[PDB]
Amino acid sequence: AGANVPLITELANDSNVQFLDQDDDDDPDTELYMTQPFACGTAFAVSVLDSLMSTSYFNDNALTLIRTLITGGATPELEQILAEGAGMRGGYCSPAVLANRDRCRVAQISLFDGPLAQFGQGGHYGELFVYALRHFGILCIGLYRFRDTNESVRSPSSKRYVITNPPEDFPLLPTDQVYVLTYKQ
Amino acid sequence: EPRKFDSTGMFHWCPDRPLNDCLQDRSQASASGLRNHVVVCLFADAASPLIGLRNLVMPLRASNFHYHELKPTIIVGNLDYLHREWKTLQNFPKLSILPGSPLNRANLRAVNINLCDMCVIVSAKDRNMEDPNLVDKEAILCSLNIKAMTFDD
Ligand SMILES: [Ba+2]
Repeated sequence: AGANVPLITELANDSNVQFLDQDDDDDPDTELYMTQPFACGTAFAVSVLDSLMSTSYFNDNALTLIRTLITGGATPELEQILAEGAGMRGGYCSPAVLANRDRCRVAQISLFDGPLAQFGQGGHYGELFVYALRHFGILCIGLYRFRDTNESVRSPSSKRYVITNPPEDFPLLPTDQVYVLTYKQ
Repeated sequence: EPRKFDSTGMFHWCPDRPLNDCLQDRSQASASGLRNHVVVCLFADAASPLIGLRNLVMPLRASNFHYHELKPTIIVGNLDYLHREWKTLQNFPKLSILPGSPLNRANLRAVNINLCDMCVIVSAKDRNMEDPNLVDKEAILCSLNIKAMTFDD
């Protein structure tokens, strides 16, 4: 019951990722992004951030978007407020300010028993995407899916891996999870 | 006018005081309407060698100045360094200490740095363990921070 605890580890050296998972086959010249712990969302190293310097040069809107996604706010006004050395301050807000409580957030949904669970059996990715977009105003980014193909027996290594924007003919499974961008809290 | 000078009669004198008789926080400093004063931004550590701030306050307390012409002095910097330094400063009237850091903006707003007459940026930190172009980081950063700050008219 202690092997089902979801934990994420931060590594100083990216070559130690070989020691995290036992069922995988190690290899000395494999990149970090291709290992099994990274493909499952368990390990993270700052080295993968070294590529953020080049993209910000080639695309000037990338850093703004990534900060908006992974920070949940932090407008330049808040940076100015924090720059005064008095620390975070505030209280009861005017209704005009409280209009900032409706921005979209990243969430995870399941195809098990929800209103859109009918796509778990025999459903395809495109149908689920268009249905969610039209009905609930939800945009789907990708899938988070069990590693073992025989999910009926659910092999002891109950690990999942991530697929980014699968094609329109991708077949779905009842045990798959979907990354979504939800709105209106 | 019961004015107390030195034995030589060339400097203003006050009886010895403990440090806490002059220590202040931001609320107390902002309560006192400091204006036309002198602000000493001291970038000192706890074990840094002494500068001798007496030599900076001694000329400002000469006896040829009327007591109402004396310019108040406020020192913003480390506190342990000021514990060490206070032994030579306790006899100068109209002197205040605000513990903290000069790079913080709340201190500079409390001190009323926009109404002052002079802001002296001094650094007591040890010198020349690194590149010679990186020995005045604190002074340049403080000068730019004070220049870029904006107050209310
Ligand atoms: Ba291994």
